[PDB]
Amino acid sequence: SRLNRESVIDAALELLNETGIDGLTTRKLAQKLGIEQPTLYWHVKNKRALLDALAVEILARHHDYSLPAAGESWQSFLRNNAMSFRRALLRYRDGAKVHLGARPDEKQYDTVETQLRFMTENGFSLRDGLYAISAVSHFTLGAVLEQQEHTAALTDRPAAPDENLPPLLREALQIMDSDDGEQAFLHGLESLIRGFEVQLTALLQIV
Amino acid sequence: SRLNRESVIDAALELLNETGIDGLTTRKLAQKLGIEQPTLYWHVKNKRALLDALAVEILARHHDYSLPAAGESWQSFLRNNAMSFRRALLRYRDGAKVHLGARPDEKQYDTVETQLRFMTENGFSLRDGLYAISAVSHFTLGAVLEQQEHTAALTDRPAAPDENLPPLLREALQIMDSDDGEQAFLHGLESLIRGFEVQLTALLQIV
Ligand SMILES: C[C@H]1c2cccc(O)c2C(=O)C2=C(O)[C@]3(O)C(=O)C(C(N)=O)=C(O)[C@@H](N(C)C)[C@@H]3[C@@H](O)[C@@H]21
Ligand SMILES: C[C@H]1c2cccc(O)c2C(=O)C2=C(O)[C@]3(O)C(=O)C(C(N)=O)=C(O)[C@@H](N(C)C)[C@@H]3[C@@H](O)[C@@H]21
Ligand SMILES: [Cl-]
Ligand SMILES: [Cl-]
Ligand SMILES: [Cl-]
Ligand SMILES: [Cl-]
Ligand SMILES: [Mg+2]
Ligand SMILES: [Mg+2]
Repeated sequence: SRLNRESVIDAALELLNETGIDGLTTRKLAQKLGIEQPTLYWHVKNKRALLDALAVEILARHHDYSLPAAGESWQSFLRNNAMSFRRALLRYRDGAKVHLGARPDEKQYDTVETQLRFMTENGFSLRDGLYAISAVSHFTLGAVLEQQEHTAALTDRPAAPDENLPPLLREALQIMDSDDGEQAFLHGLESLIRGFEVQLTALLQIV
Repeated sequence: SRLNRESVIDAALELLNETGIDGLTTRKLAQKLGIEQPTLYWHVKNKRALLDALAVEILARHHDYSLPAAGESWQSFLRNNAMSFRRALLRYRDGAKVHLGARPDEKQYDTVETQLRFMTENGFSLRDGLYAISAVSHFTLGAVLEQQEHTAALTDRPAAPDENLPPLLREALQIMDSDDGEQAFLHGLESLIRGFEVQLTALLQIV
């Protein structure tokens, strides 16, 4: 079939949903596209190049809140940003593992530079704005990785028997399993953002 | 060599450091131990059982702050807990990916039940105490996963050229690369803990 960059990415993303990241291979990608392995190699040199490409394109296609609204508060920005990033990550199987494989690509430079600029324009030092940005990013990635890898694990083997589960754990597992960890995520996100505002407002005060 | 549970885990942990999680296989484990594949199978049925086992034993051996001190504040507990968990995760290559592969094992039930009990005894509902616990866990796992997967990626291929890197990103990457993300982690951790205290103290007040 067609092997322009866009069509190769569509095919790889389709495969990632069928196989997960551990089982995606350039060999299965060639089979999906109806081509021989040496033909694919011209286009895609190895799995790492593919995964670097997917990490960028997933956000390009599906992460719609990279940039703040005109007049948006930094608190509202981090909230809308984190929600949009979580969604984009959860859209593909093993999405958070796909993202973690790289730091900002050249194609993202403009976007992430503006993010950093925006924090600094709202009273943060670059260092403190970068710590806020990183905290949000990592909190969100860990939350999504736990969701996703819980699915992976379950398809091999069932959860343990609650013959043995003590009461609060039973109840807690039932709690993290009533939605797809959204409540836990949104509650933790507000905690994080307030934590940051307390720090920013304190200036040089012992706090 | 010896194939009691303990010696099998020592050998697998040694292999994980040599190969990383993606490349650890029951075949290379058999070679390390000097045994045939069918002999290993008696002891270790597949990679998933092995990885579930490693996730538990890494914390059993190297995570020394699972439980609060007598009279410790919940704020001090979450801080010491998170620091000890980060260290235990960073001790082995791809440690955070090893952990994420499962939820609490039966062998951990007693520990994690006590953690949940402790929050509830310090003014949190089980739901809010579980959200604090989860937020900390996920923040810490994301921070460690990013560190570790940055190493994995670099061994394939170099970071991009700063011919193109805009100024704040250059400076930010230089910032997340001056220690092993410890400063960013400790700063975000204090933000998270304060965020939680603001929430707990507010009770029913609009906040
Ligand atoms: C500033 C970026 C950065 C700086 C230094 C080291 C890094 O590894 C990064 C990133 O990887 C970032 C992301 O991945 C973003 O998710 C990122 O790339 C992204 C985006 N493309 O819109 C975001 O929305 C960001 N968001 C907070 C989750 C976040 C970035 O802000 C950073
Ligand atoms: C309460 C546990 C839990 C509840 C519901 C769903 C879960 O997936 C979990 C865990 O996985 C926990 C951990 O992994 C701990 O890291 C966990 O197992 C652990 C430990 N063994 O000492 C910790 O120190 C915990 N810490 C906050 C990082 C954390 C646990 O509190 C939870
Ligand atoms: Cl075609
Ligand atoms: Cl073509
Ligand atoms: Cl021996
Ligand atoms: Cl033996
Ligand atoms: Mg990133
Ligand atoms: Mg866990």
